[PDB]
Parts: sequence; structure tokens; C-alpha cells
Amino acid sequence: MYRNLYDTDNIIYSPEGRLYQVEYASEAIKQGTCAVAIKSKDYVVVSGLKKCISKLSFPQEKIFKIDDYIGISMSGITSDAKVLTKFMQNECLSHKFLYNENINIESLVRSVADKYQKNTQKSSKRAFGVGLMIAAYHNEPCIFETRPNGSYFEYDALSFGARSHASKTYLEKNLHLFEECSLEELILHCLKALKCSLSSESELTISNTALAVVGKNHPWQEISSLQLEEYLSKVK
Amino acid sequence: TLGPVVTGTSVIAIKYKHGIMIAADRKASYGSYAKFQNVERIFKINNKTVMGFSGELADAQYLHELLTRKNINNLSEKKRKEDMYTPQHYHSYVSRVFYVRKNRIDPLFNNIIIAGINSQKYDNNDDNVLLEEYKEIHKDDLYIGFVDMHGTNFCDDYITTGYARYFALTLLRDHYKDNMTEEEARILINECLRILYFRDATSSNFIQIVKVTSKGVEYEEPYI
Amino acid sequence: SMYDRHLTIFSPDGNLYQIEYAIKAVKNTNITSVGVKGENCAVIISQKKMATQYISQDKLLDYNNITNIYNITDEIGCSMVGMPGDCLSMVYKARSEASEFLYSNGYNVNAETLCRNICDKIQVYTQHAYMRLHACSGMIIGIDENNKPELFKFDPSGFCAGYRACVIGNKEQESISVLERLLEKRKKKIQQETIDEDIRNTTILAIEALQTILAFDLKASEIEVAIVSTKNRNFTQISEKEIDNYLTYIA
Amino acid sequence: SYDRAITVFSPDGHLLQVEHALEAVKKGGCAVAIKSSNFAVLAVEKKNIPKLQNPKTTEKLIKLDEHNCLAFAGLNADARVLVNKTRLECQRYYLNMDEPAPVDYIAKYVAKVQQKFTHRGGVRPFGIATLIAGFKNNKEICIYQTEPSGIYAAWKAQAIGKNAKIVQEFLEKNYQENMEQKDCIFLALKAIFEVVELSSKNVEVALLTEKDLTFIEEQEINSMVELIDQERT
Amino acid sequence: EYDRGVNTFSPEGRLFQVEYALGAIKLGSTAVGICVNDGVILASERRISSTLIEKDSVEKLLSIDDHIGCAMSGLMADARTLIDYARVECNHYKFIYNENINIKSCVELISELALDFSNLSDSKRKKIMSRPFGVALLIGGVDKNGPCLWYTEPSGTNTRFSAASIGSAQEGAELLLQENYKKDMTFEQAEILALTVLRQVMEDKLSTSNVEICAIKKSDQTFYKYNTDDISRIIDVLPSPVY
Amino acid sequence: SAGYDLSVSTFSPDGRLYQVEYIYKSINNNNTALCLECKDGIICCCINSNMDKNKMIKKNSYNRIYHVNNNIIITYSGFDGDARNIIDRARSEANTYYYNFHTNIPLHILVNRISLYIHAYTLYWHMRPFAASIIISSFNEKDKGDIYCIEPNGACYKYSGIVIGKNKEMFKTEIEKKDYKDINVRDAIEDIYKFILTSNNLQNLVNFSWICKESSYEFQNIHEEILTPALNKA
Amino acid sequence: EYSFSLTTFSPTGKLVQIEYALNRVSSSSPALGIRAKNGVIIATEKKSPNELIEENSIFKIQQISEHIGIVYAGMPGDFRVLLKRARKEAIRYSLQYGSEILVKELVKIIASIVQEFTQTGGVRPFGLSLLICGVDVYGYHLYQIDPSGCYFNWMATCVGKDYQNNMSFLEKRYNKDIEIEDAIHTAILTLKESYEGVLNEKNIEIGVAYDNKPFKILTQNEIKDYLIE
Amino acid sequence: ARRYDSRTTTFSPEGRLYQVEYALEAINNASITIGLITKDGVILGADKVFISKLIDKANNYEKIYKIDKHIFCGVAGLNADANILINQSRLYAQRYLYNYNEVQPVSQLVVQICDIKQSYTQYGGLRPYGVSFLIGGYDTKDGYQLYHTDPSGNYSGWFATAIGTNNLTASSVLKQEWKNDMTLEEGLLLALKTLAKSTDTEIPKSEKIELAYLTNKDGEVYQKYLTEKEIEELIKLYTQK
Repeated sequence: MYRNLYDTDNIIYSPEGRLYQVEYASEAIKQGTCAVAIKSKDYVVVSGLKKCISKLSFPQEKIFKIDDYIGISMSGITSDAKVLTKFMQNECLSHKFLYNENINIESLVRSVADKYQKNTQKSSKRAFGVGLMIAAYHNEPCIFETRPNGSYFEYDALSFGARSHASKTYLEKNLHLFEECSLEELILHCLKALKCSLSSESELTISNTALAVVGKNHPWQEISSLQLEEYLSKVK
Repeated sequence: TLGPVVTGTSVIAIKYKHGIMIAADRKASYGSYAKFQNVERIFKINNKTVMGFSGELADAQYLHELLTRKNINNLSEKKRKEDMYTPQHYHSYVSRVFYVRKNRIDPLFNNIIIAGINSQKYDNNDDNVLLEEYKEIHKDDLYIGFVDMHGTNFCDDYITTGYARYFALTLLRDHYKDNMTEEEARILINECLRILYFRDATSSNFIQIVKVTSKGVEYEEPYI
Repeated sequence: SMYDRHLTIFSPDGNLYQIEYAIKAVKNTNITSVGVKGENCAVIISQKKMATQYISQDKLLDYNNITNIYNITDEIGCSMVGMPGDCLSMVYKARSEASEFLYSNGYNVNAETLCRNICDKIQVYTQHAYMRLHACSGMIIGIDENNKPELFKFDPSGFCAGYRACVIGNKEQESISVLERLLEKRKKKIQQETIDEDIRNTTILAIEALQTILAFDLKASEIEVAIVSTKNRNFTQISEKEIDNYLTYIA
Repeated sequence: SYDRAITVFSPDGHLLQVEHALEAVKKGGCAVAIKSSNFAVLAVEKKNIPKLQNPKTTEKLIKLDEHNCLAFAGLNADARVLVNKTRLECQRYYLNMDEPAPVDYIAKYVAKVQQKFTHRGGVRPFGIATLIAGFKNNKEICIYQTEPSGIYAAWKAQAIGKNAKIVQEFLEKNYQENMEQKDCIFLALKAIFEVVELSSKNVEVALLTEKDLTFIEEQEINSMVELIDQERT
Repeated sequence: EYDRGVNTFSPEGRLFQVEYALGAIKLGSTAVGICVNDGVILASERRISSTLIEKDSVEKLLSIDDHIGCAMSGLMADARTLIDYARVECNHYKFIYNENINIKSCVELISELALDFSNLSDSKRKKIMSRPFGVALLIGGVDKNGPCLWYTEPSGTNTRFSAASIGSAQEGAELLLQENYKKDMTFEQAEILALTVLRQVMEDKLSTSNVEICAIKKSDQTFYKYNTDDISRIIDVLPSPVY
Repeated sequence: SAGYDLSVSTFSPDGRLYQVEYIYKSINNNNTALCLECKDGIICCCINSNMDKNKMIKKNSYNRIYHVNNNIIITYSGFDGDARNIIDRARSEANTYYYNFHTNIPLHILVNRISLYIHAYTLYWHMRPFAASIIISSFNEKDKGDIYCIEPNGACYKYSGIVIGKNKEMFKTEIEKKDYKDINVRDAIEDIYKFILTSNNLQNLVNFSWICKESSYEFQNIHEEILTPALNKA
Repeated sequence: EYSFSLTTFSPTGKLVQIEYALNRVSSSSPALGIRAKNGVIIATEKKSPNELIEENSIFKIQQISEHIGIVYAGMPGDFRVLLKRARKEAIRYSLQYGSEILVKELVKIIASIVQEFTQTGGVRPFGLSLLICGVDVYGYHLYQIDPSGCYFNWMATCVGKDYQNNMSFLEKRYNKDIEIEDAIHTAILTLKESYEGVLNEKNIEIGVAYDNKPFKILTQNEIKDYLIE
Repeated sequence: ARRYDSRTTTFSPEGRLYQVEYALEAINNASITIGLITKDGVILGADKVFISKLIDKANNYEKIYKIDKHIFCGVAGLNADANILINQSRLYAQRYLYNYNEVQPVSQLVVQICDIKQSYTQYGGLRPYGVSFLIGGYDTKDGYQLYHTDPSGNYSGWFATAIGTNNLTASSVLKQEWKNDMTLEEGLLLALKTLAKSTDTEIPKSEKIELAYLTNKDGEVYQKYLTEKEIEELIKLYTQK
């Protein structure tokens, strides 16, 4: 029940049992933009709202690529995300070199979640305050989420701290995402989550919302600036 | 190691419609005489993949212990039946450990043959480490690899190692057919092993016919 | 700024407060263990009840597994008290030392030399602020090379003292007076000869020592002893069928 | 400590550890150098107890090579490490590139060493400000000046040490481009506005030219201090 | 700095040493870089207030390679460390890969060096930097895919800017670029725009010895600092004299 | 008592060891575990409660019933990240014992090498101790089973039924009713469901496996068809 | 981050941690050392808390080698670790040079070890003061190692509790030429009536030299011949 | 934890260093050592601090040590931190002979040892050496020399220094009575004169201060003193000055 004594180290435990040094890093993912991922029966789409610091600057990237079928989208500080996106890329590349099959998505997320755990026990290192929206297709479509502490959750729909309380309720009442075999209706549902969880008096999607699709025969395809704004970003 | 002191014989691995057929004798020569005549050489490393030795036998247990721990490690995260390590993954691992030793001086003299079913379209999501009819495999899901001591790795329909590469392989490259029956497979291996018993010094009887069908891994002990 | 909580900071009165605080951690578990030594044998008795620490809801555990007697070597046993976390580490640190002595010195280690090496590494924790003190006392027992019984007791600080009979636990301030009085009932006794009655001359006068410190009935299902008697020399632990047989020797 | 960030950032933006080290230069012996056409006369200030410490053990005015003079200001105890780490690289450049170390590289090395200490872990920032007057790759003489923050810059004439503002302000007025040899030391010895002492046993001057450093004897420095007091009245 | 440490998260979800170092990038000389479809033009200030300086050893527009040209801001001593690491990694890239490095990739290695506290790999374990680099760069070049312009911060957030401004007047020069920068501009349209923005926020005049702009053309793909001849003809244009 | 509870290498003046008692309060706020020995085999349970707010996870995704080999299970109570580090240590302990001895590691020695690993972080001054208890159990063919428990700061203890988590004192009173050492393993499937609903809704959030049911005496899955006939009233 | 000196200086110009260590040796059992013309005498009373400890088990007079005897006062845990490094350094000298380790070469090495803990980060100073005595080819010697690290070429001194008033005995009852047998009589008196205690018997351990004879530790019955007078 | 860091290598807001000035005043309360250079040789003075009358005071003293056959110093400060520096100075005095087959000049040994003192106040995070001695010797390139180090490391070459306690009154005696060229006999009484006026006395007690001298007779004899040789020096002091 203190914020001055049990707060200046990762080692100190709070009297009620909390770890205030890693919970502060967990609150860092609630400061960035939003990112919603929808899992269908045979496809997984990832929508990410970018952010413009000024009118002259370009919106920074949010959705990345790890392998031919594995893609992530960070939420939080981007300098720690570059350490995890360069670690996950080297893990999938080493699996294609040491062996010849595709890296198991459950074993890949197990190796990146342990990187968080290693930076939570020592006193010199700090916890990686960044959420990873691991969404891939190996044999069955899967969507994983990590936290500053080691955790896995094979989720079906999510959001990331910006307007998550307005996006979770939209997806909690939508169970039709599984039967929506048509990919065109799935990307509209994923784009509807960003429309319903956007700040007031703000532009909806002016070609600044990254959207990527991965599935059965679809690799980590990045939707160009000539396919989503024509109909996928004009239905409403 | 240094020098193949406990030299083993060769195995013969062929495939058919019901599965892989790997057979070998249980005689391990020590120098110039059969010291041990009751030692197996077809080691099981998975519920669907097996592997065979050749050359040195003492070095072969080191590679067997390295592969049986990977089986238990892979079984620790079996949250689906498709997460099992396919024989192609085991073959690429042995081909990798052989190449790392090739860069150094110690080569670990062996002629490892990895064979098994390279698919997961059959219900086996309940593995038992210690303790009805067959199926028909498309010939593309039956992986049989070979690994030389230099690190040479490849895969064919029939793989013959050691001294039988000059005797059984020539008899196998012209008599092997596609999708043979179960009885035609052992009638060909027993006939090719008979030639190896007459034209090889470090060979004998006590065949250990091991078949990897679509229902598990079996064992037998004929006498020709 | 004054910091008396540090492990390697001398107090203004010339004291190590972290040692005195660690000594109270042993008494906080109130597991009283008694160990005496007589003619060509020595016996260690442990409370074996439970460790008075964080909540341990009984009636579901196994009492045959919960104990405080650990054999370091086949002829050198020991008892551990204090914190249950540091007691298992002291046994493994002693077993790693007794096994290292065999590979580097030929014969089996002595009960004295093992205690001198246990207190040697315990001083490293005291002098260095890197680690934490091991709140774990103990009584090491064993027969030497000269065919004589030895009994040594080590504290959380550096004390390789060794006693002919000692009590470890939470009543170390009053059990000394009752142990010396019960020990005088053997020295100034008849002492006609030694017919290897160690199971009757020591063990009988050892359970009675715990009978005075603990006012309970000392139920046979919650008390287990161990002897390093000569002609056996193997840290023999007395079974359940003989504990109650010796418990009825009050009359 | 050991591998601990000694030089951390203050809550406003400045470096509190470097700001304290830069303040240590203010409580040190002053020094001043001045570049000319093909030579560079240096001038350092010293203070010692009379009838003791005769050769001064060459506190300031240190040689790094056959044509690389150096004069510091600040922690005199730290100059034993900074010069030795500089002179070692002065010979390493002559071993790897087979050419005498130019002043452009030596000054870039001292600024690299001082910046490495205000950025590493478990180290104290070098509280010493220097000035290196040497030769470039061609026959050009450039006078540098490295502050404890790690930033260096060339200078036509510069003065560091105790109260380096008034002495630098006076040098900004009467500095001529191609000053004569006997006239440039007249300006260098005219920098006694800082140290209130007109004795010749406090300022030590030099002269670097033809890739050989020549000092200045007490005889010609006495006739030169004879004109400083007469110019005041 | 009072017993908090370097790696300590704030209750709002941010690092203490990062936001404490972000205030230091607004103290150096101002600079401005403009990225148009025809090329990339950089600009800075030559604060040579002390007349005894050689005015040649101090340059706020260094170079990483012939493709990439960058500016400096904040602590000038810490800028020489990141640039020296950038001059090595970009040149080491030319040995492994025969082509020049991309600005997007060159900025990543510089951004990775400013956050060396939670790293666990090699190539930076030889000297683990304890404090964050208090310097904001203005990296720009004509690598491939058209010319680009990036801007880094000590926080690591490297956002690609079409026209940015760093230095002490980084806020007073942002309003001028946000309203006068056009989409399609040539070199002359960008050279005059790089000087008029440097005239409003400046305590001195735009003479020859005050500005030191440099340009990286798209045809030859080689940076070239503007000398005293080309800088004199552009300041004499004066397309918008307003006061 | 003030200023002594900051680090873990400092001892409190009343003999108590601070920073470790706070860990027990942390595991008493997370999901609970359950493992009780029967006459046929060992059956575990992992009652999940914090997953009641997400509602977007799979029906059998958050599984906290790990294993190291063919017949030894390991569950958690508390931090699911800190305890996963001990899982890889336990799997590496069985692999190291298999290299050096070619035999399955016995349970009375795997519990000692794991308890020392957890306790090793308590002795240091620059590392954070683990915040998750561990339940380790097995069931021999000839000999009966045993359920060990490794709480924080060592202290391994052999049990016969144990519940640790947010309701450790609540579920323990239910197991004390009937002698579970001589009942059955399939009868206990619906028997534990009569404890979760009482002390929390009608959801399939509790995932649980068994180690022995005379079904080759190895670690089985949840067996979905057995979890369907749940006596939701009795 | 885990290695920083804890025994830092103070504004008055003294290591407070060193003076805090001297308060520990000033509250321990007294240890008396007396050199003579034909041998060196070291004595130390053994405070018996009970009759359970074996008098032959605990010791305050150990052997560095066959001719160097040591006597400590203070923390008993810090003595066994300093004794181990004393015997290990007495062997490394005996391995290179075939002769016996000289007292000046031994004290100068142990003084370098106890002083190292005053400056090494992460450790506290040694809470004890030694009394090294021994027969040397350059004559008899007796040194005392202060916990700070310095050593003094003493002649006759005490280091335990009440080392001020008990030391006044040697300021008047000691000449520049005393035999070995006369030193035992003046050593017992410094531990019998200089403290209240109890009737000193079988609780005083004395170490002798006996004119170049190997280091002999007196028994409980051998001291009775001197304790009667 | 980092809360127990005393920050021994951190600057102060006034620019100085805390641990250096704390150790500098720590040696100002220790014994006083006299340094003196004469035409015949160098002479180092000392002052044995009184502990009790049970010290030997005849065979050895803990103030003036020997580094080599031509370099000797007089410790003035913490005696614990000095033995580690004398051991470090003897190694540097022999490492030069092993690496160059020549005697090490005294002007180089001071730089080899002041860098050890300077390095403790630079990194590592440890307390500085609380000692400073009058290290002096004789070389073949510049004759007799005498240097005075400091806990920070800024040494200096001298002619007559009297560091330790009461340095102000001690340096005033050497500032006016030290001639430019003194012989060995007259120089010995000068170091004895400035030492009796330092401890507020009139003549030494003969079971006090110890001296030493080099006086290279082409072989660097380096003769120390005994308790009986000091009696002859005390008699010459009591006669005239």
C-alpha cells in the first residue's frame, strides 16, 4: 500500500503482493494506439491504427512481418519492440536453417514470452513494456498476446489500451466472426472495431490504418493503398 | 571418437503401401570377431519414426540419447496432434549435428538412417513412452532419410547403408515396385539379406525386422 | 545514513545485528532437537512435529516424510532446524563437501572436518553482503578414524564448537541446565563396565532429556531418533517399533 | 560504484555530473595559447612556494610528439592519466599509419576519451580542460581546445583555466592575424590580467615551430615583463 | 537521480531517464531539413559568436556516407558518438552488401544504440552505454525508392518526416513548415524554403558566415555541402522579406 | 519492522523473513490449484477465476497442467510467468538425469532439485524470488502415488490432497469430508465439481488431467467426453 | 553494482567502520602475549559457558606451522577463515623457499589480507585482532594485527576486553630480560586478579616456544604447575 | 540494491571531491614526516607516534620504508593503506629493472604509484588511499630528489617538506633555515630542529623520531639509524641549535 518504498526496483514486492515496477510497464501499452485482430475459421486479419505526430510527418508503422506466415503488431514503446521484432525474426530464420519445416507458432511465442521473464528477475534489467499481437497461421489460425510478464492467451479478438473498453464490448457481443468464411466481411468487422473505438472529431481511416491478412493460402500480405480505401474503408 | 572399433552391420529400409520396413541383423563385430551377437540396432525415437545404426556402435548410443531427449521435450508441449516432430525434422537435426562435428576433428562415425511416417492424418494423440487393421499411405508421407558420416543427407524410396549398399541395393534397384504388399516386402528383404550373409564377413543371422505401419512400431525376430 | 539492516555493517556497539536477527529465525520455528554422546556412540533426537512458520494446515500431509534428520554421508548424519528453505540447502552443501572430500583425500571425511568446512562457507555469507545469511542451525554426528564418537553443533554464524551433549532449537537458554543434570546420572552412576548398552545407556537417557524440555507425552508417531553406534557405524535410525518400546521406560 | 551510471541526467535536462566537472576547471591554473602564421606560442600559469620546487616537474606545457604541444587546466592529478592515454595513441598512430599524428586526430582522440568517461558506467568524468596546439597533415598549425563535456573546436587563440571569460574577452580585441614572433609573445604575455602577479616566476611560455618545441628562458622573459607595467601607466 | 536508477518506469507508463533526457534536445543550434520529390535539402546555423574560433572545425551538418547526410541537436558531444557509430555500421554494410544502405535501415541501428539498457545480444556488449543519448538527429539521403528524411529522438521513436526542424527553435519553426511546404517542389523551391524558415526564428541575419546548408541531389546521389559561392547567391534571392 | 521489508536478503528484527511472506499474499489472490490422491491414481484440478473478464480465450487454451515426462505432472498457483521458468528447469532436470543415468528421474529427488532452485533466488540480494507455488505428483505402478508441494522459499512437503490459491482454506474443508484415498478416480471427476460451484459459475474454465486411471499409467488429457456428464445439481 | 566500499571515510577523517570493528575486539575474551629472552608466551582465558563443550575441541591457540603460533580475540568465525589463509600462505613460502616462513614475512602477508577487506567492495572488515608469535632465526618475535590492517612489533601486550587496565601490569611487571618460566607466572596474574571472573583453572590456554623447541601447547595438567603459584 | 551506495567517485556541487578531501584531512591528523635534501644526500624525518612503552623501538619502525637500494619513503597517514602501496611500489621498482636492466629513476616511480592512487578516485567505486608519503631517492640523471604524493595523486618535486600534522609551523622552520647548499652533518640537525618545534617540545625524547639518509658514495649506501646513533645527534642539537 505504498508508492514510494516498494517502487524503485523490480525486486521489491508490495505488501499486498503486487509488483509495482512491472505493473507500471504494463500500463505503458495503454498509452499507445489501438490494434484489433480477428480470427476466422480459415483466416486471421490484423488492423492497426497508426499515429501521426504532426501534419508533415508520416504515420509510423505498427504492423510488422516476422516470417512468411507470422506477423505482429506492437503496442507501447517502439524501441523495445524493435528488440522483440528482431528476436522473433531470428528465431523463425534459424528454424528454417537448422531444420526445414516452419517454426511452430506455439514454440515461437514460448521463446518470446521467456524473454520477458528473463528481464523481470534481475535487478539491472527492466521489464519490456510492450504488448505483442502475435497472429499467425501454421496449421490452424492462431492469435497470441504477450504481456510484460510471461503469459500466453490464444485469443479470438482483442484491442490494445487506446480505446480497448470501447472495442472489447464490440467484439464480446460478436460471435459470428468464426462462421464468417468470406474474407471480405471479416476485414470489414476488423475495420469496424477501429471505427467504433476512435477519438471524437478525428478522421476515420485516411489511408493511415495498417491492415494485413494471413491465412490458409494467404501469406503475410500487406494491404496496399489502392485496395482498402476503395471499398474496405468506404462501407460506412 | 577415433577409429571404428565396434563395427556394426548395415540395415535395409524400404517402403510400401502399409508403411516403412527397416530390417537388420543383431551382430556387432569387435575388430575381427563377433563379440556381441544379441544387440539391437533399430532404435525407436518416436511413435511414428525409427532410426537405424551402422558402423560404430558405441558412438551410436550417444546419438540415440540425443534424439530420445528431443522426443520427451517435444512431448512436453503436445497440445495438438499436429505438433509432433515429423521424421523430416528428425532427419534435419541429425544432418545438422553431423555437419557440426564435420567442422571439427571428431566425426562420430555412423551411417544413420531415419525413417518414418511424414504425416499426421492418423489418430495418435495419446503417446505412451513405456508399455486394428493397417492403412494405405500416398507414398509421399513416408520419409526415409540417410545421413553419412561426412554429413551427406538425402531421401529416397529405398535406402540401403553400409556393406549392403553394394549388394542389397543392386538387387533392390531393379526388383522394388511401388506400393508393394506386406508379404512381398519381407520376401525381398529376406532374399537380399541372404546374399549379405554369404558375401560379408561382419554379418550373420538374427534379423530384426521392424515395420512402421500406420498403427505403431512393431518388432520381430526371424532366422531366414 | 545509518543502516543496521545490512548484513556486513558493524553496529556502533561492535555487533552484527543481522546475525542476531538470523539466530532468532531458528528459535521462531521452535523445533527443539537434542543430541548427546556417550560410550562409543552418539544419538540425535529431533522434534519432527512441524516448522512454526507460514500456515501448514495439517491432517492431510504425510508425517513419515516430514523430518529433520538428514544423513550427509553413510556414517555422518546430521539434524537441521530453523527455516525449512535453508535447511535443505545446508544438507546439499554438506553432501557436496563430503563427496568432494572422498575424491580429493581418499578416506571418508571426519565428523569434525565436515563441520569445519560447513562453518567455513557460512563465514563467506557473513563477510560478504552479496548473499544472505542461512538461518539454519544443526548438529553433526559421526564416528572418527580413532574409533571415538564425535558430535558437533554449528550456528548460523561461525561456531564449530562441538559438544558432548547439546540442545538446538528455541529453548537453548534453559535446556543447558536440564541437560547437564541428566548427564550427571551417567557419569557419577554405577559405571561398572560397557557391554555395548548404548541403545540402553544413551538413547534412554536422551529421550528423557527431551521429555523435560517438551511437557508433552512425546508420541511415538511424532518422534524419530538416530544412532551412530559402534559395530554398526552407519547412522542407524531407530524404527517405530522401538521408539514406543523405549517410551515406556518411565518407571 | 561498479558498472553504475554515475553521469545521469538531471530532472531539467542538463548533466549534473558534467556540470560539476566543468566547474572544477574554474579552480585551476590558467593557460592561454595563440596561433600565428607558421608557429604557435603557448602560455601557462603556475604558482609554487618560493625556495622549494625548482624545476616545477613540468606540470603544464606537455609534449606529445615532436610537434604536438599540450597545455591543460583543472585537475593536475588527472593530467597524468589523460596525457599518458593520449601519448600512447600518439605513437599508435605512428605505428599503424606510419605518419606523425596530426593535431586534427589527437584532438579528436582526447575529445573521444573524455566523452567516453561521461558515458560509461562506474567512472568519474575527467575534470580537466586542455588545449592541443600542433600541426595538421600538411604544414598548417591549428590550436584546439577540449572541454570536459567532450566537445572540441579549433581556435585562433583561446584561454582556459581560472576565470576564462575576462582573459578570453581581452584576447578578442587586439588579436592580429599574422603576428610576428617577438610580437605574438607580447600578446601572450599581455594575458596577465587574470593572475594579479607581475613576477616572471608565474607564467611559462613556449614556441612551437619547425616541428620542434623551444622554451623561453628567464632572461628574455624578464625584459618582456618590463614592458607590461610601463604600458599600464 | 535520487535513488531511482536508470531503468525505472513511471506511474504513467514511461521511463524516467528517457523523459528527463528529452528536454536536452531543445538547447543546441536550430536546424531544418526538407524532403521533396526532387531531392533532400538540409540546413542549420553557424553559431560562431566567439570571433576567435576557426569557424571550420564546428559544423552542424556532418555526413554518414555519400548518400546519407545528417544534422545534430542537443548535446554536441554525444552527437559525435552516434554519428561515428553510424559512419562505421553504414560503411560496414557496404562491405557485406555491395549496395549503399537504406535510410530506413540506417536509422534503425542508430535508434537501437540509444536504448542499450535492456538489450541481450552482441555487437554492443563491448561498451554498454549507461545513459541515453541526448541528441536528436535529422538523417536524410537518397538511398533508393526516392529520397527520404528521418528524425530520431532519445526515446527511440523514429518518425519519417517530410519536413522537420530540430534545435532550440524546433517549436518556432514547425508552424512555418506546416503551412508553407508544398507537395511538389524543386531544388530552388526547397532552397528558398529552407532559408525563409531560418530567418524568422533567428537572432542574427542570414549572411554567408551564419548558415551552412547542404544538399543531396537525386541524380548523382552524392551529398555536397554548399560553399561560400552557392550560399551567397541563394541568400540574395529573398523571396519573402517580411518584418 | 520498518525499512527491513524492502529487500529479501535482510532479516527482520523479530526473526521473521520479510519479502517472502508478501509472496504468499500474492499467490493467495490468483487462481487456485487442486490435486488429490485416489486409490487408482492422481487427479489434478486447476480452478480458474481471473479468466471470467476476458471471455475471448479458447475453451481449452489457458492450461496450467504441465508435465515433464510420461508420468509426472506440475501445476502452478500464482504467477504464470515466474513458474514457467521452473518448468523448463524441471524439464532440463529430467533431461540431465536421463543423459547421466538413462532412467526416469524419481519423484523424491526431482522435488529436491527444484526446491533448491526456487530457494537459490531467496539467498541472493540482487534477484527477485519466485512468486508461485508448485504441485508435483506422480503414481508408481507397485508403490502408491505421492503429491509433493514446493511453496516459495523451499519447504517441500509430501501430501495426500492439497489445494493452494485464493481459497486454500475453503476447498480443504471439503476434501476432509470423505476419505479420498480409497474411493475411485472416475468418481472423483464429478465429486470435485460439487466443490467448485459451492465455493464461480457454470463455465468450462477449470481444465484438469489425471496421471493414472489404469490407462497405461501415464499423463492423459482432460478427456472432453468425460467432462460432459457433470452433475450440475448434486 | 554489487561491489562498492562500505567502509567509506567520514568528515572527521577516520574509517568509522574500522572503529566499529575495534569495539568488537574490545568486548571479547582477553588474549595475552609475552615475549622473553628464551621463548615467547601466549595466553588466553577460555570462558566456559557450561560443562558440555569439550575443552579440547574449541581453541584460541592454533598452529600456523611447527614454529608460528597464533592467538585471536574477537569473532571466532572470522578467525578460522584467516587461519586457513595463514596456513596456505605458510606453505606457498615453504614451497618456493625450502626454509620455514619467517614471522615478518608472514605478518606482512596476513596484514595485506585483512587490509584488503577494508577496501574491497561488498565486504566488512575482519572483526578480530590476532597475536602472532614464533621462533625465528632473527630472534623471537610477537606481532599483533589490528583489524585496520596495521601491525605492531609488540613485546608484551593484551588485546581482549579491558586491554587498558590489564596492560598496565606489563608496564611495571616486565623487564627487558625475563626468562620463559618467569613469564608464565606474570601471565597468569594478568588473567587471575586483573579480572573478577572465577578461580581460573582448566580455562586458560597457554602456548610456549621453549628456546627453539617446536611450538608446544600446554595441557590442562601442565598449567596446574604454574596455576598453583 | 543501490541504496547503500556511498558514491565515493562522485563530484560535489563545488567542483571538488568528497572522498579525496576527507582522506586529505585524515592524514593531517597522523604523524609528521620531515623531508630534506642536502648536498651530500637526502634525509627523511619521521615521528613515532606513542602507543605504549611496550613497543620494541630498537629494531624497526613503521614510518620510513625502503623501496629499493636507491629509493626510500616516509609514510605519513593511514598505516593500513600504506603497506599495500609500499608493496605496490617495490614491485614497480623491480619491474623496471627486469624490463630495462637499469635502476629506476625516482621521478618515474612516483608516476607509477600516483597513477594507482589516481585510479581509485577515477573508477571502481572504492574509497581512496588515505596516505601520502615523502618518496625520495637518488638517480644518475638528476642527482638527489624528493617527491611528495597526495591521496588524489598530484605529486610535486620538493627540497624540504614536512607533511603530516602541524605542517604550518613545520614548514615555517624549513622556509627560513634551509640553506641552498647544506652538508650532511648540518642538514641532519636541521631536520631535528624542525621536528622538535613541531611537537611543541624543546629536545627529542630519544625514544621518538627516526631518521635515514642516502648519501650516494657511488654505490647508494642508504644507511638508517639506531637508538644510539640518535643520541649523538641529540647532543649536537642541545649544544648550539
